[PDB]
Amino acid sequence: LPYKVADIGLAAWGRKALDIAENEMPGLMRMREMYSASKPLKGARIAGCLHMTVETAVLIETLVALGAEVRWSSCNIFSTQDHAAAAIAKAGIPVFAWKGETDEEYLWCIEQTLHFKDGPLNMILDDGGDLTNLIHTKHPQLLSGIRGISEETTTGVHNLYKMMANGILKVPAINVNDSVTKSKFDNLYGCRESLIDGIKRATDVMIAGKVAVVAGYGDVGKGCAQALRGFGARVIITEIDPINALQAAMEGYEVTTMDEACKEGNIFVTTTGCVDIILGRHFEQMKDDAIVCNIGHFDVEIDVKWLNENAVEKVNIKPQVDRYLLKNGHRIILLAEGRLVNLGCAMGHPSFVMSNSFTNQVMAQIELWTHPDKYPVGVHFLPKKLDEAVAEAHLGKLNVKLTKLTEKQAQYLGMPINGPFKPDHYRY
Amino acid sequence: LPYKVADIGLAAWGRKALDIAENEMPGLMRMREMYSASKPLKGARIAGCLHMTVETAVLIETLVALGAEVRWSSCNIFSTQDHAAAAIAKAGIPVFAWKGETDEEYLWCIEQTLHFKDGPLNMILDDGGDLTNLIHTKHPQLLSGIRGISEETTTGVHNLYKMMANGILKVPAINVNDSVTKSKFDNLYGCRESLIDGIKRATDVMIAGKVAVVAGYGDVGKGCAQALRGFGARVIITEIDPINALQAAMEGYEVTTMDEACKEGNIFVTTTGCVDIILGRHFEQMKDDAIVCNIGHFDVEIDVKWLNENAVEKVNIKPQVDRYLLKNGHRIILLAEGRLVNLGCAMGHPSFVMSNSFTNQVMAQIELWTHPDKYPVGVHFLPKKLDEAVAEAHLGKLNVKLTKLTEKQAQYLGMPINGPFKPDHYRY
Amino acid sequence: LPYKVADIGLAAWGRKALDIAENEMPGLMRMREMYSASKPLKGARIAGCLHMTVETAVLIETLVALGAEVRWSSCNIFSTQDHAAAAIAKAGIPVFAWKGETDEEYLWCIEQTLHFKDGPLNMILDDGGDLTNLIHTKHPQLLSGIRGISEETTTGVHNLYKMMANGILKVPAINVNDSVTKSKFDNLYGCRESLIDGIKRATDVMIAGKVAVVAGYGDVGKGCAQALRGFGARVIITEIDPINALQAAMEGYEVTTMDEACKEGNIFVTTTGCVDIILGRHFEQMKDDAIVCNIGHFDVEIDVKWLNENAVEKVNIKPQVDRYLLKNGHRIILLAEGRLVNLGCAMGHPSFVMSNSFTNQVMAQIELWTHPDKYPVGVHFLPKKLDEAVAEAHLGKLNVKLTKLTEKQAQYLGMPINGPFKPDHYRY
Amino acid sequence: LPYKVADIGLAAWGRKALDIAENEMPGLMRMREMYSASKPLKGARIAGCLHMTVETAVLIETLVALGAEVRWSSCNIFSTQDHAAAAIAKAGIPVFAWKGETDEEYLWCIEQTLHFKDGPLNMILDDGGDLTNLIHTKHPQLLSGIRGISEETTTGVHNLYKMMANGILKVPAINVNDSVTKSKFDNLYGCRESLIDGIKRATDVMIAGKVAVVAGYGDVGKGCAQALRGFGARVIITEIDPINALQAAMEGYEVTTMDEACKEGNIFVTTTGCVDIILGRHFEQMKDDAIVCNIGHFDVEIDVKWLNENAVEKVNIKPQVDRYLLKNGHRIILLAEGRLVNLGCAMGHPSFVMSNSFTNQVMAQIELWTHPDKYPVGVHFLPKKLDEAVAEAHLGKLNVKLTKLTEKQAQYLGMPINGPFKPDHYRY
Ligand SMILES: NC(=O)c1ccc[n+]([C@@H]2O[C@H](COP(=O)([O-])OP(=O)(O)OC[C@H]3O[C@@H](n4cnc5c(N)ncnc54)[C@H](O)[C@@H]3O)[C@@H](O)[C@H]2O)c1
Ligand SMILES: NC(=O)c1ccc[n+]([C@@H]2O[C@H](COP(=O)([O-])OP(=O)(O)OC[C@H]3O[C@@H](n4cnc5c(N)ncnc54)[C@H](O)[C@@H]3O)[C@@H](O)[C@H]2O)c1
Ligand SMILES: NC(=O)c1ccc[n+]([C@@H]2O[C@H](COP(=O)([O-])OP(=O)(O)OC[C@H]3O[C@@H](n4cnc5c(N)ncnc54)[C@H](O)[C@@H]3O)[C@@H](O)[C@H]2O)c1
Ligand SMILES: NC(=O)c1ccc[n+]([C@@H]2O[C@H](COP(=O)([O-])OP(=O)(O)OC[C@H]3O[C@@H](n4cnc5c(N)ncnc54)[C@H](O)[C@@H]3O)[C@@H](O)[C@H]2O)c1
Repeated sequence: LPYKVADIGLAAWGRKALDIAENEMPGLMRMREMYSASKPLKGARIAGCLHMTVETAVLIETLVALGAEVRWSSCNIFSTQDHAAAAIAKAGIPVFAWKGETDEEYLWCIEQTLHFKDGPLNMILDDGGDLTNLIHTKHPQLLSGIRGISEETTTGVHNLYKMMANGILKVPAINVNDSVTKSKFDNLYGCRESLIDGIKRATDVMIAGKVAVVAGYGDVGKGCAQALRGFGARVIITEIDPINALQAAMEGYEVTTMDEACKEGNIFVTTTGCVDIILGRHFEQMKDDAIVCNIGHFDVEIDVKWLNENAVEKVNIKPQVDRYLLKNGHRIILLAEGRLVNLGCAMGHPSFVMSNSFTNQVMAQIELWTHPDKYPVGVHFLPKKLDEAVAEAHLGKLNVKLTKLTEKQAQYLGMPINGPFKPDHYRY
Repeated sequence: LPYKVADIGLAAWGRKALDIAENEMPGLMRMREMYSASKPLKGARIAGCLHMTVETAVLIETLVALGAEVRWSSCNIFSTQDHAAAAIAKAGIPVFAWKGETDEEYLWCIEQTLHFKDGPLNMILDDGGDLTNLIHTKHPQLLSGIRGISEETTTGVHNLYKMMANGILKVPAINVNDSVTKSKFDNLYGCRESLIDGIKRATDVMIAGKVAVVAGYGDVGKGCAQALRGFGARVIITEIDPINALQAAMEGYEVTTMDEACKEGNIFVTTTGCVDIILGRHFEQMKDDAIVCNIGHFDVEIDVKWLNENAVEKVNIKPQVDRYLLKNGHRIILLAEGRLVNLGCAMGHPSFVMSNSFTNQVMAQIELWTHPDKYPVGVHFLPKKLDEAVAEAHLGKLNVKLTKLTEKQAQYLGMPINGPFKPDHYRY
Repeated sequence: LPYKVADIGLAAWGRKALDIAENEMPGLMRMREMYSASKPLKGARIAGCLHMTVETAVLIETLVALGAEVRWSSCNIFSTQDHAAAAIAKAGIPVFAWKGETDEEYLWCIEQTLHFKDGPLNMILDDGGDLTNLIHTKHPQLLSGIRGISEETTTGVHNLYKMMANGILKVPAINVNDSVTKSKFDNLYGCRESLIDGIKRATDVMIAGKVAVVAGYGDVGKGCAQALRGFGARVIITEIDPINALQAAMEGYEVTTMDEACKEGNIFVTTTGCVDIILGRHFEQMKDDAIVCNIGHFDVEIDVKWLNENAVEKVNIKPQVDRYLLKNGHRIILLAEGRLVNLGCAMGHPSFVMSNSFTNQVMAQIELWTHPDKYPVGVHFLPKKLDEAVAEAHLGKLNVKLTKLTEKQAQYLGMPINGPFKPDHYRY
Repeated sequence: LPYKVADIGLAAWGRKALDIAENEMPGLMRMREMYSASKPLKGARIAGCLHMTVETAVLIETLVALGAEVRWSSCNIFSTQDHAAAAIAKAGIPVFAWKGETDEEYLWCIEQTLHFKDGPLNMILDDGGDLTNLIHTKHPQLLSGIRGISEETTTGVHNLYKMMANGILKVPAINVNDSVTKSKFDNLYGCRESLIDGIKRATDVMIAGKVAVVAGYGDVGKGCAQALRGFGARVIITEIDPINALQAAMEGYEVTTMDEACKEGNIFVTTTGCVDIILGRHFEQMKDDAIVCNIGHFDVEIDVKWLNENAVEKVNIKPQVDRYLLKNGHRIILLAEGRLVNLGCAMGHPSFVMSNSFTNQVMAQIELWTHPDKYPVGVHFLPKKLDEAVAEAHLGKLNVKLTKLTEKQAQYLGMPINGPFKPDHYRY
């Protein structure tokens, strides 16, 4: 097929969005001005499996502008924004995705990107193992023609590692997930901004003066706490890792166990990425009308089945907002049914944060492709100098003035004027 | 007529809204558990003129629950939430209000609240001066029958002082507007919570890393500055008063003139309450896609007409979000048409802030009513013990444990154990 | 006598300090550039009772530089810095003060400033009742020749008020203590900077990760909390006033009672200005080696007698640092023996803050003297425009750019381009 | 000789110091209560070369309490606190150290720690490389007798890598310098606490309202910026690395070049660790009385010679505080002669930060010693479970309640309940 969007008529609407986003995504735009001549991806036939949204569309066109031939599929049945896919389809790009697909239409869409006008894909841009998987299990003949892979998710990267272990990984991968520019944004900065958006949009609740308990103090936890803290709330953190617990303490946050914190919190945010964070025994302790939500792993953190199964009432107050009544007579306001509150009750992360994650994708794609034999099969990390590069693509928009190391300082520090500035073990 | 609501069908739904807001309006709830049995307002016939909302309905039932007789109407033609009005009328309270009234129906609505079964109104609860102006200008027969006035707005209060200056004021008034609990929650705390919600709902923009220029550093300016700062923006302040300016400087904020700041910021917030804050000469200097919103005085602060008259294009991006292309090639994203961004792009202030302003009002009603021979015709401030009292009604929900001064300490401090704890010139 | 310093030889050492301070005290220096021509105090014969320190010395010379004839005495037997008094004495100014005087030498010193070469004092600049008192009870003949008084302490002002009440106040006063520029600095900004200085210098203790309980949340408590909070500690506040308790809560601080907080705090700071804040019953609860100190009222806040009388051991670890051993086997580190920790274990407030407090003194002196009959007997507040003036004397050093109201905005706001910008009830 | 301390008379006083520091060094205290009975270091003959301080003494007694045989010396000629040295010697531990040693006595002091009654050293605990270099260059006979090396400095560690690169390293080493708990407390947290202390002790200057320019934004830069920020200064960052620079921008800090910042700041802090940060061309642009200090690399960051060779005057205001008059009329206040302000003008890092660096050392010692056939000749990192372990030894004093992962969650997360909790590439 030429492509498949829900309403190509929505294409004019999307472009308008794409163009506003471009301003907030200076990364992908610098890639365009830096390479839309050298056309570095000239030759690449990139199959991409990634949520078809405005930001992703801006990514796609950056790939296309750098000389890449591209076919796209959304890695989530609902994540795709139709006016954005409409614009791409209209742009003459083979996009197969609409909001509200079936598992059937989903697998179909992905398969629809494997074959180009002059041969099958020779590159992969994945979010969530799916694309690398489908080809690995149901189309292994293609593997040899694929020069590389770029993966930007925890899941996908664990898989590339598992697959590697089992010797299934046939094509070299580049883990963009752990880039400091991708992680700090996708995790810390994104959640810091979008968390309170979900809460306010869903409840319009005053945050100042409330006690907010945050399970987990990893990047997402650090951002969620900082955010709440700046609003006027008393953040209590819970942790299993002594190093992360120490960091919380050093910053002035109380750190206890949920078994205790549940009796004190007014808002509860989970960040763990692990099961059984908030249980029935916790709900029974909570104050009347506590707001409970999650921004870590899709629904495995809060025990919603208990709420559904033990509450005396449940009344949907609005989309993504339920308020249960317990036998103790206390209500509990649950957000997005335990799913992600920022994507579920708000719009998820700002374009600027996507600019960092997606610019990481472009950086991987250009490197793998332009580097035929330097990367062995297996999941490798994005070379730091490239990581430094995506950071540098955003200064400017931020009106930051990087100072240049002089030849004398360079030699003194024993580092190139623009080569990597920190060793591979440097935690920033 | 017994009432006049756009639709009494939303009543059952209005109640739903009310029973949820009550939880965030502990001020109104303590007033009840504290005076509903005793009925201090027993005998008062209160005419109220104040935006008919969920939060205001909670207030009304509090006044009613204290032995008051009440007739109500809005103080703005649109402000009135119909399901809230419907439930008030459904409860048997005479409310003459609906969203979208014609200027003609508004006056009529006020007229209805002036007479009760047992007689005319003997108490005014105003927000704006409308009721008090109407009663004076068009109903002076009633003046000698009204025991007291209760006002909570700057416009309304200025009006009172002006009438009194002209010797036209004939009934004592209490200015609840300048109570620390009214002012702090309405100006400082309210806008701190909501400013960013407006900007995000309208633009979904990343705040961190942006230079935000806030004009003014009064209560609104302080809250707006603090908010943006907690998000990661580099706030720059502008001011005319050396003291407020010094306060900003002492907190780490740069303080300049708009004439210089315009060349730098990405987000502009007005908090002044004065005219001609952002003129075209400034717009011509702004960076591409600067966001310019106002949260101070409705429309006077930004030169919107200039935008309208000098932009090459103008496109509505979504309700309350407009984007102008200027002759220099830059785009100016203007929010709420230069009107209050919190009210125009968000949902205004949280119930909790309302709980402070309204408890201040219940307080004023109770006191004026209960001390007929206490207040000379004039516009007085709320006794500090009452201001502290409204503050205390909220401790508790805040999980605050207030300590009680012993008799020795009270004696050492020379203040009553419960009596006011600060002199009238105490700025908190 | 010509004067009386401990060691005039120390006079060269002083001038060196005076000159460095001048830089951080832009206020008194702008007074000099604005008035060392008009010589507004020409004629005044100012007797001054203020701690003879370097800052005060910079003050004195400003007075002298503005045409004033001056005689000085220190309002505290130990507060006087000899190299500073030495420079003044050397400069040809009658200063009678040395660190470590007797109550006898103290009263003597004060009397030594009542008479000038050409008659007795005609002005008074006091800090702590003393000067106004001595003349009022032991030299009432002088009262008539005294044109005005400037008082800048809570004590002194309560007294001016009490005296006024009793009809004893013969000469008009101006309370500089409550100026927003004097108060915010003397209380908020000063203590915020100096508190941790005392604790660190005395203990060299890590602040981050500790629970710090602050009694009181007025200006001093706000500053102390903010200070600790920025170092990484978890500040718990205790209050008797509901309004101040609300402010703490709204800022994210837990607010309890000392009865509870004593069991949790690692550092304790009292800000109250009231007796019995920390008692024996609290020490018995405290964690091992808690650091307890005070920065409010001299010694009445912490129960030191209990510590002395119940501890099993006490060992002075260094000047202003005692460590008690309780019967429970827990130690308690006490600072400056319950006296002010910033003055006692550090250097008190920075010059820039004294600049604000003292410039208020110069302001009052110039106003009273220059305004022969506009001030009736009684303690008056420093007119706002003068308060705005001292604020503006410091912008510039701070490199702040005040923006000027245009004639159009001025009229719109109904205020002068430079006249007072806020009403008398404005709490900043 | 059994030891060699400048004076063993301070012993009883040293102990006093030690018994106080112990409370703030829970890491060392837990190792004892955890391993003193079991004596894991039983048999080890540890030669240690580390600044002989109170904090270091606590460490020594810990290694001792764990069954280790120890001989010690400093790793700097001045660093060694004599009363601390005296107490260790007084307890029967062979310490060869005193403050103010000649370069010649230093080498000798080291030599002493090389031989024990039962034989030569079989373990190295080094701070700087000296011991390890001396053993290699001057005592290779001993090499095959030493089981392992423990190093905690950048210099020392770079040395290990270099020797290992030249194939000279003959004994395995563990780099405790790059453990998160060592780095975070030494670079980030330590400096955060002490930087401002240095500036205050040296200048007693008001920080709020000043523009502070921090050169660099690594761990030291981060803590220094955060510190100054909490005081009310407007921090401006300078950086060569795009990522760190983005990090600063994402927090609100302006990022420019020193070439521009010099014209604006009032306080200047270097954190770079690189040469030529503040040159004469910058000095000539600074405002009057700017403060310029260094907290990074000893003396290389600021061009002091320039000051010395181009200032018209130069005056020592107090130890470690010098002030230069430049030909342009401005004065430059330089602290610690361009050396580490925290150590030169304050008391260095708090015991608690040292408690982290040293528990890291006890850890490495215990591990290498207890795993003879585990480490290949080379410089390794501290196993993450040990790093998490030193972190946990401090939770507790911090009033932190670490939660334990259930077997289910453990299995869901795919990590041991106690085992490491993050991959090696995890940047906290
Ligand atoms: N937009 C979004 O909503 C969004 C964005 C990015 C990442 N995430 C997801 O959020 C989750 C956390 O990501 P992160 O990057 O912050 O992870 P991380 O590994 O940095 O942090 C996880 C933290 O949770 C802690 N934790 C684990 N089990 C715990 C337990 N049972 N109780 C308390 N604390 C516990 C861990 O110790 C760890 O410190 C992941 O699921 C990530 O995939 C969501
Ligand atoms: N919900 C809302 O959106 C909401 C809520 C409360 C108040 N307000 C309105 O917001 C505005 C500000 O109120 P406030 O309580 O903060 O007032 P305020 O008087 O406390 O603060 C106004 C400040 O703006 C400064 N200012 C005046 N003219 C200026 C100029 N021309 N340039 C720069 N700075 C200037 C003044 O010095 C003053 O400090 C008012 O109109 C107020 O009524 C809006
Ligand atoms: N350099 C210094 O150390 C310095 C400087 C300025 C002022 N002060 C002094 O410190 C004290 C505080 O002054 P301020 O300006 O902050 O005062 P304030 O009047 O603004 O605040 C005092 C606070 O203490 C609270 N309080 C009273 N009794 C209390 C109690 N028993 N328990 C808990 N809270 C209690 C009060 O409610 C009040 O909020 C005063 O004695 C002042 O004279 C010290
Ligand atoms: N007690 C103390 O005073 C103490 C304690 C620990 C570390 N340090 C020292 O402080 C220094 C910094 O250590 P760190 O841990 O922060 O290191 P780091 O590498 O983490 O930080 C250094 C940063 O400075 C930046 N930088 C380098 N050259 C620059 C230049 N020319 N101009 C501007 N920015 C530049 C780099 O990009 C880097 O981000 C080191 O010398 C370290 O050894 C001092």
